[PDB]
Amino acid sequence: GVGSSSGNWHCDSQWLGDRVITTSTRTWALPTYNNHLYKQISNSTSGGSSNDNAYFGYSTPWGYFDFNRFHCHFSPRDWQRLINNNWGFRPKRLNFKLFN
Amino acid sequence: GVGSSSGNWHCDSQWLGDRVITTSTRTWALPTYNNHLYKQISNSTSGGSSNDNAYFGYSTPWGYFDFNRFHCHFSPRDWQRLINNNWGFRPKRLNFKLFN
Amino acid sequence: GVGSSSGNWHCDSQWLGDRVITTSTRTWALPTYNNHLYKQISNSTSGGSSNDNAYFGYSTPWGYFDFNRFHCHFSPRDWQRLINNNWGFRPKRLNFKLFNIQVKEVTDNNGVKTIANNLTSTVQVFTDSDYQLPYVLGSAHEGCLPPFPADVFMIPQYGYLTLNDGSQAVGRSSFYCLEYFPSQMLRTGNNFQFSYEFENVPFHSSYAHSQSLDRLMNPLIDQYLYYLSKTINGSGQNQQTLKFSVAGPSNMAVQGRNYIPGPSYRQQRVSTTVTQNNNSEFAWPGASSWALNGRNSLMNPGPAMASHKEGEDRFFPLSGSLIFGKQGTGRDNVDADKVMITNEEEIKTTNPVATESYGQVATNHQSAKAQAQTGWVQNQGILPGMVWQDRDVYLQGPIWAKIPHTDGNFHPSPLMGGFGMKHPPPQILIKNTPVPADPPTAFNKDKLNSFITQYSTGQVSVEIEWELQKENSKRWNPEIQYTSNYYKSNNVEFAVNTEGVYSEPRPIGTRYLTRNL
Repeated sequence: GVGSSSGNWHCDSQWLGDRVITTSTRTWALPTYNNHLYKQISNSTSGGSSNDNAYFGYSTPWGYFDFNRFHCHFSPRDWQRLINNNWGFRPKRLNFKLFN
Repeated sequence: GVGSSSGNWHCDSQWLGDRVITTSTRTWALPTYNNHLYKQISNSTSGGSSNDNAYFGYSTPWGYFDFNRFHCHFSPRDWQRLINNNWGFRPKRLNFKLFN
Repeated sequence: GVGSSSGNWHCDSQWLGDRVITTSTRTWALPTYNNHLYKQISNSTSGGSSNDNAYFGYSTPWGYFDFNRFHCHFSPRDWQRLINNNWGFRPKRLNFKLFNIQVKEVTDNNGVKTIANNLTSTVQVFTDSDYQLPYVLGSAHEGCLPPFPADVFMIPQYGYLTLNDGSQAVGRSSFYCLEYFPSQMLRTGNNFQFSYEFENVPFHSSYAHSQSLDRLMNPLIDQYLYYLSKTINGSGQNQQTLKFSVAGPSNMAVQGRNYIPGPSYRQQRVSTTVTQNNNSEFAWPGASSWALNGRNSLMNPGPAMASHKEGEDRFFPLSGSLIFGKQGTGRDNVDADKVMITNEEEIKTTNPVATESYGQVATNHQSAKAQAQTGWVQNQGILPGMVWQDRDVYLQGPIWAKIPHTDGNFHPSPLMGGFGMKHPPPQILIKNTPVPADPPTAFNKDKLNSFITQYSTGQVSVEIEWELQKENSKRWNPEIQYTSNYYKSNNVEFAVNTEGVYSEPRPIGTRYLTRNL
């Protein structure tokens, strides 16, 4: 419905023995890209360059979600906990939500 | 028996969730004190002093075991673990052995 | 009890189909090390040195048990059986026993030494089963069980190194107290034992190849591939052409192949005929080395490479092979007849020669002007499609090594030979418990400095079960076998002399049987 929220703000960390679960929530804005068009791009369209910098490709009207950085998930204090107390870590599970 | 050991050397620390168990083993030597006698002692026997330093008491032929210091139980690294990761601690249980 | 033995003498070998079980018992003596103290050591305490030799570490009052050599378990005859009849072997199980402990006290008057029993003293023993201590086994050190079962041996002292900056330490350096481990305490009458299962490791290759990597083709049939054979029609100007020929039995060097020899790291060549060597000092300056944090280390023995070409057995790589000492050989500047130089000639069929370039590569573009130019490859890393053999093991050599705990490694077979394991047989540490002399009759807070002089002796047993890999060759002609020579001599090889000294006259490898590629 229009007048009902689709989700809550979830942002904390839980340290559970040999596991740690991080949760992050952020506010995003998405514009219209490319005037809804697909465009061919190249160093020709960028103005030319040397051979080492030539390319050919496409830009799309879509955007994308990226969280491939550690500070997207760990606060500085949580990072301190992790690195001061552990020989190792690795990711196991992921859950992703898009709402409101 | 004469040819059988009465105990083993136990010295480590176990960190178990919200508990830590420290174990310490040391080698001790005990002499004969006072030539097996009880003696009355005082500042008179010590050579005299001011009023603020006067005393009267007894020395015994016995010795005693003391472990009332934190480094008797915690290695420096264990102390670092404790103080860098906890808001509090307190002692709960004690076990004491004398052997060999 | 005092009057009852804690174990028996077990020393033999059982050959049971595809298994062999070795058992060894020896008599050991353990002194008090360091006056019961931990001491910081460095090249400063050793007297200084160059930058390449600086270190920082600690010596401990503990000793340790090492049996990481093949002659600790195999008699020469058993080794002959193994290597003459098997393509492979590997260790599976281990059992360790320590028993018949005797602790003695020594009193030295003005002119007499008296040794007596101390029935109430203890020895402490423990295994580093969690691999929490620096692993000093796997550095080819002295102090293992002696090859001859009748020899009484002295237990070596434990020490370790940590991070150093010159002779100084950094904040990252670790100090380990071995009393901070739980250990078993033994009076005369107690014994100690434990069992261990080896990791799954590949069989060692106790065979040589009867084929060469460049000779794997049918010598009667052509290939269906062509090779460029001529680029000029003949003498004169403007004679350029392209001619192609079938690669066949007449030109085996240009045939297409699926697999290539393994990697290389070139060594300097030294002749045992000294007059053929250059009249200069090149032991250090001419040696191959690698650098780490500004320190140079010898590349020794380095990657497994063939020692020499055919008919050039007088040449050896400068630091590319294991050199053992003969019985009674000193430690400083001994002659070549006093040492035993091994040679890995059996792997010349897959591995490049240690003292040669790997090959040639193009280094330009030829055109109509520049001619075709090639360059020598002195060190070649791993390439896809490369095959190689590892270094052989010896009756006098090491058995296993601990793979360093790192993010990455490649083919972690130890470079001095043997089996590389992440969880090798654990270190076994032993120490005489200190017994103070008479303390003063007034309290003093300082640690006691006066101790009764003590040492200990006992028996140690190690039993290893090994799995064998038998040969089922279809070769018609007889194989090469390790054998004794009938010709008469003053002594018997692998025996004692008139003075009672046992010696091993030569190194014995494992590669006598043959296999195809």
